[PDB]
Amino acid sequence: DKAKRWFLDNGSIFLRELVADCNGKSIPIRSFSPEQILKATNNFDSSCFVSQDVYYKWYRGEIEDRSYMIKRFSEDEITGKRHRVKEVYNDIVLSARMSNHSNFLQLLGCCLEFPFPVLVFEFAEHGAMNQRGGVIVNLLPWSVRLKIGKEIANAVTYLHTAFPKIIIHRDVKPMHVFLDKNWTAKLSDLSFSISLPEGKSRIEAEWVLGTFGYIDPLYHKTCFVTEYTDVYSFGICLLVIITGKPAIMTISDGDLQGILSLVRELCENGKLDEVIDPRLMKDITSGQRLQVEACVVLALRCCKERDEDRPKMIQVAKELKQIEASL
Amino acid sequence: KGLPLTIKAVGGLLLCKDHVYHEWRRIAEHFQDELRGNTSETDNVMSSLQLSYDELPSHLKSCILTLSLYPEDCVIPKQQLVHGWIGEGFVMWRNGRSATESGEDCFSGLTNRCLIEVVDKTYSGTIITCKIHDMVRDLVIDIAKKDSFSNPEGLNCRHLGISGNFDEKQIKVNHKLRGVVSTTKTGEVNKLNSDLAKKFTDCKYLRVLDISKSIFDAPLSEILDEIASLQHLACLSLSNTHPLIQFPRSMEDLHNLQILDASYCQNLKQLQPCIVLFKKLLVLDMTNCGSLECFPKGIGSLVKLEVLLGFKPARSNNGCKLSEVKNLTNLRKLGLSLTRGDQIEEEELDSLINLSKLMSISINCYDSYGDDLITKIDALTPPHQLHELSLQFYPGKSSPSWLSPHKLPMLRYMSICSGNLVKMQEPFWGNENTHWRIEGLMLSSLSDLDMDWEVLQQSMPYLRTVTANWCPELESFAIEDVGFRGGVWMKT
Amino acid sequence: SKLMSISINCYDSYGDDLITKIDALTPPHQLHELSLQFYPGKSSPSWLSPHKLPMLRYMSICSGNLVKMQE
Amino acid sequence: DRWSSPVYDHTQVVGLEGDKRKIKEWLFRSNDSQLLIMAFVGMGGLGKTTIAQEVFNDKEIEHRFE
Amino acid sequence: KEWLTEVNYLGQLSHPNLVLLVGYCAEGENRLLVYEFMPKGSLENHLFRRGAQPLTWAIRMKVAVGAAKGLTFLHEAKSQVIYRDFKAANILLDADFNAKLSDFTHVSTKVIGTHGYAAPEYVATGRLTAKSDVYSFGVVLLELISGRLFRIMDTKLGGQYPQKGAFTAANLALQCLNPDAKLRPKMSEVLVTLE
Ligand SMILES: Nc1ncnc2c1ncn2[C@H]1C[C@H](O)[C@@H](COP(=O)(O)OP(=O)(O)OP(=O)(O)O)O1
Repeated sequence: DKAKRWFLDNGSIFLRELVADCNGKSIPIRSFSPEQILKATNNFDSSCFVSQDVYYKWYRGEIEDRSYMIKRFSEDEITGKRHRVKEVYNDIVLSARMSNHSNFLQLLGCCLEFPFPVLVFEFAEHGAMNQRGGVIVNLLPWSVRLKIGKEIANAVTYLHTAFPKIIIHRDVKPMHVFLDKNWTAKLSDLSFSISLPEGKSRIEAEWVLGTFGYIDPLYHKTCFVTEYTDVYSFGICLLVIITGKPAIMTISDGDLQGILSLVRELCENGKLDEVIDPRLMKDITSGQRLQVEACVVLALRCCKERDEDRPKMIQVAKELKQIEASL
Repeated sequence: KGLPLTIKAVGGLLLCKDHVYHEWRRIAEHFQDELRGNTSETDNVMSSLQLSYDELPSHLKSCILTLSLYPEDCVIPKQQLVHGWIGEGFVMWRNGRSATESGEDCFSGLTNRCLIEVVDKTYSGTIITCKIHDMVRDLVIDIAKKDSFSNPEGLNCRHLGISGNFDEKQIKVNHKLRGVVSTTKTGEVNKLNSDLAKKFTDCKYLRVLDISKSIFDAPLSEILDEIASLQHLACLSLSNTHPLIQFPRSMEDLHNLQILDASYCQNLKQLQPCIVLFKKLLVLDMTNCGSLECFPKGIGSLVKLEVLLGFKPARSNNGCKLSEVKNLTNLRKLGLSLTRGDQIEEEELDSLINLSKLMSISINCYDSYGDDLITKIDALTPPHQLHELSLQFYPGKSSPSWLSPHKLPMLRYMSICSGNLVKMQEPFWGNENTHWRIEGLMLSSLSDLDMDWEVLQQSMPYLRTVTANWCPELESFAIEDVGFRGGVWMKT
Repeated sequence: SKLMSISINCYDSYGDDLITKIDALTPPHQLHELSLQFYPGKSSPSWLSPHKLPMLRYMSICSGNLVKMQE
Repeated sequence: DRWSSPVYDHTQVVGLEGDKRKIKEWLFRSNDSQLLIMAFVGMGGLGKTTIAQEVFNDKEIEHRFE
Repeated sequence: KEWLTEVNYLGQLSHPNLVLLVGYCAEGENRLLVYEFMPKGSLENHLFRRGAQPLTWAIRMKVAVGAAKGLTFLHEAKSQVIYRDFKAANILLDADFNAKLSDFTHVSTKVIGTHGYAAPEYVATGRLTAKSDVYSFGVVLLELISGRLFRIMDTKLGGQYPQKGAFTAANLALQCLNPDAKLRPKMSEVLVTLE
C-alpha cells in the first residue's frame, strides 16, 4: 500500500541523520510489522495510555511474552508546522545513543511505516512520574526519592559531559522520569534538546521553549544556552521530588504559586520545618532530616539568580552522592 | 600543512618571481600541478616521496595504490581497506595466514613505512581508522595517473570510487570496472538513484562491490536482481543502506564470494539458504543487525571462514544451534548475541573448547529477557587460549564463574561495557599462586560494580592501562575520576 | 576575477554625458596596469583611489583634457 | 645521488628547542646503559636529519662526546 | 464563531493612543493587515540605531505618559481586556510624538516577553495579570530612560538633575520593579506622579 511510501521516506531521513550523528556504529534496533504494536496497544485507543505531551503520547503494551512501552508521535501536531520534523529524528537518534547508559530508557526497536516513526522501549512497572510521584493507584519512601534524585542527576551529567558535543536537555522534568521494578530512574524524551557545536559551551538558540516554571529566566531573557540552564530546571525537579507540590500550584487565587519562592521564604522565615511532607511525617527522620535540608540547601544553591553562584552539574551529583553516603 | 619540505619548495618556487599578486593567487588555487613539475626537475619533493614509494613489495605497492580513491581529508576505516584487499586479490596466502591476519600485517606494513598514519586506537592497541598526508595522497594519484588503476576522468578505468550525492551527476562507467567502492567523508550518505545501480550489474568483471553509506530509491531485492551476471564477485559490504530488507534471491550462482558483510542494517529479516553451499567464505559479518531471524541451517557446512560476528544461536526447530560451531575449526574472531534462555542448549554448552585457533570473543547480551539466560551462560567455557573478550551488556549480577586465570590463563586484553553486574566472585581473584597476566582493562558504564584497586594490583601484576569512564561507585582508583569522566592510568 | 589590465581609448569622444557615465565604471580590486589615454574629462574619474583599487602597480596617462586630480 | 652532512645553516631552523632539550637529556644518560641507541622515525621530509644536526652540532655534546 | 466576537471587541476600541482601526473589512483570512503607515515607527527606530535621531530631554517621557494614558483606557473600562505584549516595538510614534499600541492554552514555545519584558512570577507560573502588565510597563520605562546616586542613564544630555523626571521616574521604577505581586502600583499614579 502507501505503507511502503511511509517506510521508504521516513527511514531515509532516519538513516541520513543517524549517519550524520553517530556514523552508523549504533544499537540493535528491531523492526516490526504494524499488527504487533496495533494489537499490543489495542489499536492506540485504550486504557494502556501512560502520558502525553505536545508531539507524542506514551502507551503501555504487550508483544509476545514481554510487555513493552510504546511512544507514538501524534499526526496533527507534527503536521501542522512542516519544519519541526527534525526534533523527532534527533529524538530517535539521541535515544539510540544514550541507550548504553544505565540511567536511561533504552530504545529496543522502531517501526517506521507510521507517523513518523513509532518507538518502543523496555518495560517499567511503575509508570511515568507525576507532578508528585507514582501514577499508580497510590506514597514513596524517602530513601527511594533520594536515590532517584541521584540517578537523574547522573543522567543529566551524562548528557553534559560524555561527548565532544554537549547535549543540553532543557526539559529536565518530573514528567519524563520512569521507574522500573527496582526503582531505578530512567530519563527519556530528548526531542527538545539541542547539540552545542564542538568546543563552545555557549551558543544562542533562536526561540525559547518548554514548560512554564522550569525556564531559567536567564535563558528566557537572553536566549542563549549554557549548562546552567539545565541546572535550574534540575533544581526545581528535586524541589518537586521533596515537597510533592506541583511547580504550578493554586490556593484559590488566580493559580499563581511560584514554588521556589515559597521554599525560599519558608527557608528564611519558616526555617525548614514545613518542607517535610505531611504524607511522609510518620517516617523515622532521625538523621534523615539533616540530609533532607542539606538537599534543600543544595537545591536552592543550584537555583540562584546568577549562574556563577550555581554549581556545575558534575558537582551537584557528587554532593548528592555524599548526602546519601552520609548514613 | 606542516611539512617543511613543501614549504621550502614553495618558497624556492616563489623566489624566482616578481612578487605581483596574480601568480601568487593562481599558485594558491593551482598548487599540485607545479610541485609535480618540480620547477622542471630541480627540487623534487615528488622524488623524495616516490623513493619511499619505490621500496615497497609489489603487493604492498598495489595496496597503497588504492588510497588515491578517497576525498580530501576523509578518515578511512581500516576494515573496508582490508576487505577490499582480500576481495580483489592483492593478498595471497598459503601458510595459515589466510584472510584477516594477512590484511592485518599488510596494513601494519604500510603504517610502518610511515605512509598511512593512524587516527584512533582502542584499549587493545588495534587500529580502526586511518588517514594519510595529502602529499602522499596526490603522489598516489599521480602514480594512478599511469596504468588505468584510477583515471578519474575520461574512459579507461579499472575501478571507481563514488563520493557523496551522485543521484544526478551520472558517473561514467565502462565495462572494465574491477571494483566499485563508496568513499564518504565521515558523516555523509551517497544519495544514489536506480540506474547507476542497474549499470553496476552490467560490469562483467567486478570483484569488489561495497556500498557503505547510500540511500536508494527502490528496494535492493529487485535492484540487484541480475547479479547472476556477476560471476567473479569476491566481496559485498551492504552496510548502512535504507531500502535493504531482503537481499536478492538470484544468489545461487555466486560461487566465489569470499566474504559477505552486512553490518548495522537493522532490517534484514531472512538470510537465504544459499549462503550454505558455496563453501568458499572467509568473513560473515552481521554486527548489531537487530531484526534478523538469526541464521540459516548449514553454517557449520562451510569450513574455511575466519570471522563470524553476530551469531544469534537459534531455538530448537529454528535456524542453527551452537553444535556446528565445533565444526568451524578455522575461525579466530567470534561474536555472540543472546536474547533469551532457549537460544542455547544444554549439551552444546561445551561447544567452545575445541576451537584451536580462536583469538577473540564478543558477547552482546543486549535484549536479554530472563534469569534462565544468566544461569545458562555460566557453562559456556572459552578455550584456554583467548586473547580478548568483550562481554558488553550481560544481565547477570555476579561474574560468569569462568572468569578466572584457571579457565583462561593467556588472557591479555579485556573490556566490560554496560551491565547489571554487582560484584566479582571468589574465582575471579584466585590469588594463591595464579595471576591474570592481563594487560589492558576497560570498564565502560557500570553503576553496580564494586571492587578495590590495590586488590587488583596484587591480582593483576602485568597491567599497563585501565580505562574506566562511567563507574560512579568505586572512588578508589588512581584515575582522576572513575565516576563521570574517565582516565587511563598510564603507569610507568 | 582574473583581470590584469585595462586600456581606455576615449579618442573620438563627443559629450559630457560620456564623462558623467564613465565615473561609475569601477575596475576590480585586483588591477595591475591601467592606461586611460584620451579621456575628455577635466577631473579624475572618481575611482582613481587606493580604496577602489589597492594593488595597482603600473599606470599611464596619455593625452587628455584633465585639469586636476580630486581629493 | 642522495647524501647528507652535519653542515647546516642554524638560522632558518624554526623552533625545535624542546625536542633538542629532550634529546640532550636522553644523551646525558648514556652511561646508564651499555650502548644507548636511539631512533628518529617519521615520514619523508619532516625534520629528522635537521634535528640530528641540531643536536650534535651543539657545544655541550662535543664536551660530552669526543 | 470568529466573526461576531470580532464585532464585539473591535466595537469597543476607539482610543487615541492606540493604533486606530484603519483596516477593518470582511477580511476572511488571518493577519495581512496594513494599518496604512507609521511615519517614525517604534522607539527602536530612534533609540537603538544611531543615525535617525539623537535622544531628547524630558520630551519622550510625556510620550510614555501618553502610552500610560492609553493603558488607562486599557485596564480600567475593561471587563477583562489585557494587552499582554508590552515591549518597545509595540509602542509607536507619530510626527507629533504620539504613542500608539496594537496587536491584541498551554504552549511550549515561549513568545510572550522573550527578553527582559517578562514578569518573574509569569516566568514562574504563566498566568498573565494586569500587574504583570504594570511590571512590563515599568521595564518599558527602564528601557526608554536607559537604553539596554549614579544618575548616568543618559550619555548625550546629562543635565536632567533639575528636570526631576529622573527622581520621579526612578521612584516609580524602584517601587514598581519589586519582585512581589502585592505591593503592585497602578497606572493612574504613574501618570499623576510626574506632571
Ligand atoms: N625545523 C625546521 N626548520 C626549518 N627547516 C626545516 C626544519 N625541519 C626540516 N626543515 C627543512 C630542511 C630541509 O630543507 C627539509 C628536509 O628536512 P630533513 O630533515 O632533511 O628531512 P627528514 O630528515 O625529516 O627526512 P628525510 O631525511 O627522509 O628527507 O626540511
